[PDB]
Amino acid sequence: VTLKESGGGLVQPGGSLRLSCAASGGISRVNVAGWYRQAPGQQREMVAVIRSGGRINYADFVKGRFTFSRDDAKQTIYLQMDNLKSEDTAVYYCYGSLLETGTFQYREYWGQGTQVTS
Amino acid sequence: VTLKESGGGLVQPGGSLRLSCAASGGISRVNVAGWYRQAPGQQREMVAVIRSGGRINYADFVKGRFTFSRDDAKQTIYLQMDNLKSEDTAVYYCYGSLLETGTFQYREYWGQGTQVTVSS
Amino acid sequence: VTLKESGGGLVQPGGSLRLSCAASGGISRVNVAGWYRQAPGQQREMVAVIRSGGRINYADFVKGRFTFSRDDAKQTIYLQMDNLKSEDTAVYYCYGSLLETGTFQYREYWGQGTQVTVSS
Amino acid sequence: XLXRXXA
Amino acid sequence: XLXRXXA
Amino acid sequence: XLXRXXA
Repeated sequence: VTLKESGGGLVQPGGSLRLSCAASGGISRVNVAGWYRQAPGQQREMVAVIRSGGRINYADFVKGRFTFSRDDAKQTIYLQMDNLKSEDTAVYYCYGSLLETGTFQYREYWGQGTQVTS
Repeated sequence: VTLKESGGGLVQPGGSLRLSCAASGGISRVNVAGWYRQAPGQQREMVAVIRSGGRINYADFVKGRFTFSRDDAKQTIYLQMDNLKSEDTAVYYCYGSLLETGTFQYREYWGQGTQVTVSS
Repeated sequence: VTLKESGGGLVQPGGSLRLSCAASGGISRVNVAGWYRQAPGQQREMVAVIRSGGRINYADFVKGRFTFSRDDAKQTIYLQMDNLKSEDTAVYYCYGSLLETGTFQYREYWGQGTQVTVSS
Repeated sequence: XLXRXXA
Repeated sequence: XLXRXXA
Repeated sequence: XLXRXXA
């Protein structure tokens, strides 16, 4: 299983980007999927993840700003990131804890990162 | 973007070797660059990476003996390796997590590896 | 160094095929050698490699059906491919990470590919 | 089955 | 400005 | 020496 991130780019405050993270490969089930932030010289930290509850849980820094959503036939996720600001910009990484078809061991995956700039 | 390595070789313990890695192709920004290694049979592991921060992290096993440096204009990174031990014998692999010029998706690159043998 | 592939072809589900790859030119040490495949529309994936420890590593999909072996003197590697399924249809590529007896840098080499079709 | 983020 | 590893 | 895949 492999993750390609898409979207991301360059805008100024009150701007919008929309992140695709698309998973190839077989998947029976999703323990967690989501995005993390990493600001230069700081701890990476959690932003938006769906647990298998269905209980989406946002970081404080998220208001109604960012909007998680999914497309299960196409094995893709999305975060609509409205009203972007400079004080939030960072590297943004897709995140998967997933169960492939023929196994019962979950496995963590990270996307290569996505530059979000302002 | 390609990554080319030079250096490595055979030295007796206590001795010194330099590694270099040159990125051909356009680079708007750098997230992490540096070095991993793999001894035959073992698993790949981090040696020394610089992060977007600017921070340089060395493996527990480096103990001040290796020094990271880099030439932004020549797009080159260096690892000066001193007080080499036989247990540092491994293939060393240059590594980058980089934005090419226009793109906004970081991708990873690996150099093709360099042999470093420390014997007697 | 050049790589030349033989084998490949067309068989029915349940059937067998064999791939071989020969290297030409001088080789001091082999870091990795094996096979990769790429179905049309799809990403390329590891099939079976040996690393320098001697450990042979098979992708999840193999499930014991394909057998790697090697003949150092002929500088040839071999994949015996039994119990084939339609999902194994692809172009298979010989692969090597080799140290050219010259230097200490490793050079990656791909073969040109071999068609494996599994239908009806 | 419902929707693999949950049977 | 310092050196793209980062202004 | 055993055999280049490694001695």
